[PDB]
Amino acid sequence: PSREALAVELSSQQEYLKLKERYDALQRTQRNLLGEDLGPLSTKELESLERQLDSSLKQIRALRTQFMLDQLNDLQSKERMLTETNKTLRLRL
Amino acid sequence: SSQQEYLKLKERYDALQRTQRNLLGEDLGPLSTKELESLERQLDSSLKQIRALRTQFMLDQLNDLQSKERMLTETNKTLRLRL
Amino acid sequence: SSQQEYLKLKERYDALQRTQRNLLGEDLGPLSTKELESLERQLDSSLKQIRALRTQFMLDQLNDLQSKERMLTETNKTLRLRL
Amino acid sequence: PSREALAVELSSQQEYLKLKERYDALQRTQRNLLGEDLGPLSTKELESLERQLDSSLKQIRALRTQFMLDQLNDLQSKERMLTETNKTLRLRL
Repeated sequence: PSREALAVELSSQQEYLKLKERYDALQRTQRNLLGEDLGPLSTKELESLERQLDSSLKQIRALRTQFMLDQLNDLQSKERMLTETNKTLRLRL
Repeated sequence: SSQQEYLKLKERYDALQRTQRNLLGEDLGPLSTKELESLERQLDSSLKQIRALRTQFMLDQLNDLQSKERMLTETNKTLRLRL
Repeated sequence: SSQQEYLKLKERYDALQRTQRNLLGEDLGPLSTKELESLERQLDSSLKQIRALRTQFMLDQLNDLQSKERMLTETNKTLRLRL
Repeated sequence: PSREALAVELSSQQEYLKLKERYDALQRTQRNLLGEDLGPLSTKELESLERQLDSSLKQIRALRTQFMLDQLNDLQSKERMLTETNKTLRLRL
């Protein structure tokens, strides 16, 4: 190979080890949410995680409920438009 | 294949950051009912494991202190009866 | 044995009213950790049944409206192509 | 039997049917908490029950946690008293 070619290849290995460290740290935080590898956490950290996860669970349930209600309102609107569109049977006369 | 190996990792990092924002209750709009329901099941399972750990930690501490109490009481009784 | 049959029922009513106050979060002081934990398991099970019912009710309503939409769209297409 | 004896016996049957109705109504409310026989309930009643039960579940978890913490503080206090009581080995000298 070449010297300048080694420096460019090893430079990529440097930014990969910067990204792998960022990925590993993200995967650590992700194991905690999901309730895994909880041992290293202090009872204060463990309490903070619980409050975060439950606030998050309350948000998502409220969102799934609102999303279902919005879908129901959208279908009733479509029904009213399809019925009043059907009533144009008045053309077929 | 060192250059493309970074893109593969960046794609994995980006996707993990997306899933991470979802748990935590952020960037929820693009998600379907099915997806939000799956998040709810995981968070509920996640909360039961945290709570089971907090409970077990308290029970372990309580068993340790009761054991110390049982050892101290029986030692004091010998001190007392031997006067 | 009609007079004592009332006391047996009153005792059953009193005990049920006690359990009823516990769920609802009232008169909790006399209760042990075991007892409070049992209440938590029942309330958590109770909430999942209510939520499963609210979800099923919404899904049934949504399936009914989508079915009406499918019937209306196919009827309008025949109206349109027959002009 | 006797007429006055019938009136007293049937009077007890009257107050029993007043108590049975009170018991049945309590058992109905109790089946709803416990998540059973939910069908007759309107979506508004069903939502109110959910809010009641979850507020109740949040109270009881906070209470079980505080009760465990109070037990831990009580045992540490007992330990300090039993240790300082043990140190009176100073008598056995």
